[PDB]
Amino acid sequence: AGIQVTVRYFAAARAAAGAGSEKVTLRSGATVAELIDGLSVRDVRLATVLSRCSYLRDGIVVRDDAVALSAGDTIDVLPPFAGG
Amino acid sequence: AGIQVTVRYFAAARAAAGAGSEKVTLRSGATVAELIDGLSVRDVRLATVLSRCSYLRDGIVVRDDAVALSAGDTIDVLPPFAGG
Amino acid sequence: MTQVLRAALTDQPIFLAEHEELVSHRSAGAIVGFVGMIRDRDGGRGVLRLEYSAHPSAAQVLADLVAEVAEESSGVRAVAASHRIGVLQVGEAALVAAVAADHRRAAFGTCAHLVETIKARLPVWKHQFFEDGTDEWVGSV
Amino acid sequence: MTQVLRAALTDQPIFLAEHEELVSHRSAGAIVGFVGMIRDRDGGRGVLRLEYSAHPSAAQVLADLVAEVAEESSGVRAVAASHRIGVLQVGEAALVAAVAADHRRAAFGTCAHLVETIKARLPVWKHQFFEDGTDEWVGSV
Repeated sequence: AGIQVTVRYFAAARAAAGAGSEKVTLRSGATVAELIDGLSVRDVRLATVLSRCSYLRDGIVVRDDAVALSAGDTIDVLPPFAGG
Repeated sequence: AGIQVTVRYFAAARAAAGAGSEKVTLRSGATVAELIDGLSVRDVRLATVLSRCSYLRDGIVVRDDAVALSAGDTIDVLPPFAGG
Repeated sequence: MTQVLRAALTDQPIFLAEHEELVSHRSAGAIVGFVGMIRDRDGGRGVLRLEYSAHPSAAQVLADLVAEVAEESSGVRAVAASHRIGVLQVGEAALVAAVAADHRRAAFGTCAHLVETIKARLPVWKHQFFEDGTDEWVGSV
Repeated sequence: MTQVLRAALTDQPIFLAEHEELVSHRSAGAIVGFVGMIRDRDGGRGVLRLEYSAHPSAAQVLADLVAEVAEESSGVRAVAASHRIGVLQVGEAALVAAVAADHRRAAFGTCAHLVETIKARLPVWKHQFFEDGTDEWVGSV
């Protein structure tokens, strides 16, 4: 089966991913955790960044990475903020 | 005998005294305290201002008012500072 | 009703003087302003430039943050802040805030609390470029 | 090390922007400015104007105070201050200070301290004129 989601990357995570967004295919009911883990395995540098990131899902801060994804979801990847 | 000293007045103390300066004649060896007491008795308002003033003698802050005056001394009368 | 003259996210040059001018208020006796500019060095390396990027939500978050700091304040007539993004040269201002208060204590306090709120909670990121050719994402080294 | 770009006592108008510009330093990452302005009200009374007078020593004392605060600082590249005297209209700047520091904290702290040092220790006085015809000498009410 499977579902497709869009990852949008920012700042250091965009740099390490090599792109501003990626369509990712997962099993139905795949968790935010399974998604991030899959990205992490693929690139060592990106993983190091990814592990200090916060995440949004259709705009909302993901508070529990055990939450399941739906087709069409958008996952924002936010490195730690560095303003000023 | 007698000695003459110049009092210079500033800010609120210059307002209350009615002049920027005053030559005062005192007994020889009069203290800074005898001076201020003399000015105080003479005007009620000036006295109220005088009782929060600091004093300089020939430019140096007067630490002790029991100090004697010398002829030709100048005493600066400094209300409390109000900068800014 | 403490007021917000500005809470702007922009790729244009920003100015302390302009924000001082904005928060002026006939009842304010103190203004305090902040400018955060790019330093010449970091961690011992010479800086070539900084690049600032922002999440799509940053303009809205910024406005909410300035609004919040304003409402929670006491003693403060008016506030104004801008954060610049895009390519900044060494020496250029990234962040400017100004606060007009009735007395100096609220101005200093609220201006420091506003700069601190923005730096902590605004989703923008700075990419530093060094003269030695290297570069670095602050907060993700 | 820490530099004093200004410590001026003057009857001319004074400007925050000019002091910001003075203290800009290549190594600074933060600038914090203060402006003391004459409010429109004081103790409920509407204000008409202020007249600031200075002890003939105040210029030297100002210079010494800014030098002192600068010398005792740390984290601070440059400081600058001006105090205006003579006749001031409602809304005009009486005192302006700016501090350039590498990081924010030093700048905020050193500017607050510089401002406090001057208010406390500079022999200048302000005569407050009110719209109801009255006038008051601050600190000698």
